[PDB]
Amino acid sequence: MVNVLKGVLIECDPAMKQFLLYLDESNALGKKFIIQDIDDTHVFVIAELVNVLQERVGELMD
Amino acid sequence: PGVLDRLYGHPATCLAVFRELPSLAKNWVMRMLFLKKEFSKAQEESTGLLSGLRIWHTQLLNLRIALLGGGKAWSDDTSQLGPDKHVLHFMVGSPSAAVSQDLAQLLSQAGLMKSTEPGEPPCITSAGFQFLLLDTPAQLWYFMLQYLQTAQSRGMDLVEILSFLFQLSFSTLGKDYSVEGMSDSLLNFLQHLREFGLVFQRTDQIRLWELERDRLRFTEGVLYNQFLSQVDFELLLAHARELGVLVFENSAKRLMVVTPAGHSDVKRFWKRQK
Amino acid sequence: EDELNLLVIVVDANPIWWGKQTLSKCIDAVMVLGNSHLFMNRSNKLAVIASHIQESRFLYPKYELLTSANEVIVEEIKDLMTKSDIKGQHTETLLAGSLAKALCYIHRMNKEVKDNQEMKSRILVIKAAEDSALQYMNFMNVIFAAQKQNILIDACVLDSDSGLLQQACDITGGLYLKVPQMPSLLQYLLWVF
Repeated sequence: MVNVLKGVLIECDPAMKQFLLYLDESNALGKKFIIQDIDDTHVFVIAELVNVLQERVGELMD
Repeated sequence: PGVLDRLYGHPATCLAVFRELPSLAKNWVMRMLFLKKEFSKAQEESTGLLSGLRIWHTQLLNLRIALLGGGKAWSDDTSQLGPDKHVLHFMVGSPSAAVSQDLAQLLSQAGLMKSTEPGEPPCITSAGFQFLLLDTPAQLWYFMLQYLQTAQSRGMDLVEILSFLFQLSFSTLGKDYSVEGMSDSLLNFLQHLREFGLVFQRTDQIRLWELERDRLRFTEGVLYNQFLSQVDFELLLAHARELGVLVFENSAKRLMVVTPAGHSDVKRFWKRQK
Repeated sequence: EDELNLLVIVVDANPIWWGKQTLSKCIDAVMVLGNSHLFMNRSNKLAVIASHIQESRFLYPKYELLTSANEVIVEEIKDLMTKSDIKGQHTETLLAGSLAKALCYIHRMNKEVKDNQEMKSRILVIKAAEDSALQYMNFMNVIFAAQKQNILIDACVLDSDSGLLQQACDITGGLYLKVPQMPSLLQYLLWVF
């Protein structure tokens, strides 16, 4: 089962903010690169480099 | 009078018994201090002997004058003993003892100037690795050594003392780290150095804990694992992450799991052997 | 330092010291204490008296004098050691006599000082011995004189039971301490009073 590995960052956000990131992912310019996938409602596989952006954008956004 | 040797003897016995491993000696040594002491002490085991050595000079503070001179006489013996002996605990003991002899003003500046012990304090002072505890006794020794010289007219030691200058790099480090304790020790060295030789030398805050919390926000740096060949290899590789305590998440119906970066390598090794 | 201060130390010589086992150390400690006391202020003076079994005697009479004080004390005590009044041959000591001597000295020093300003004095007793009924009138006479004089009599009982001394401190408004651990003598002298 050690078939495949992928370095990624695991984000453990709340059931409120997660969809916000998704929204960040789409309807965005130079984006949609951001989320690898939604593993759980709470957790997402995302970014790497994008994490700095996702966090900052969330901050700036309401 | 006969009682005197007996009573104090019992505490000599107690210190002797739990002499080796820890730091039992300090309290008992003090009691022992009051009641050729140095010559006789020398035979006894080093640790504890040094402890007694340390506190006795401190304890001195007419007949007292006689005592100091007597101590001065065998300052060399302790000094010979100090070197040669030279853990952090031991190291603390050797400088603490040296420091104590220094305040007494019994030690000969010459002799001290050319001795390994002075090199050793700045050596530990230089190295980043030494702990805060070693640092404070090392620092104190230096301060006391300089304190001892109330002249510098005739004090070769106030040359080697200059070895403080070497410390600045160490202070730069220490500063880089948030080690306030170390820095304070440095300042004491500087201030003391200047002192000896000065003549010769020319609500509202509620938003501030919230602004601190704005600098912390979570995610983890991570490996994901997928496309696992059969369930036994998820469960082995998963249980071997869970005992390593670096599972961030798991879902057995996905055959998918997550490890933070610090145990990527123990997983990469277990994936290769079994 | 403005006020001249005389501290008289009465040392109980009794052979009870034998029980102590040691006199030599006791003297060394007392000397250290005196040196500190004299060093604290220019105006401090010290007088030392020995209350022996047979009689009271003056060991010594400023800090500059300390070297003199040390020699005078060592020599004086050695003379005292004599066999008579040996061990508990005589349980008591002549404290009344010692106190009388102390008050006389304090008075004389005071008169000279009277020419000048006021003097403050206190008496310290290092007590090894036991009190006796015969002693009551004489001791109390001296004690009461001190109280009237407003001279505190402090007492450090290394051992034995001198009730009169305990009473003496109470009347005098002085301090009385029965020392547990006699080897801690130096600490008591410095700390206690």
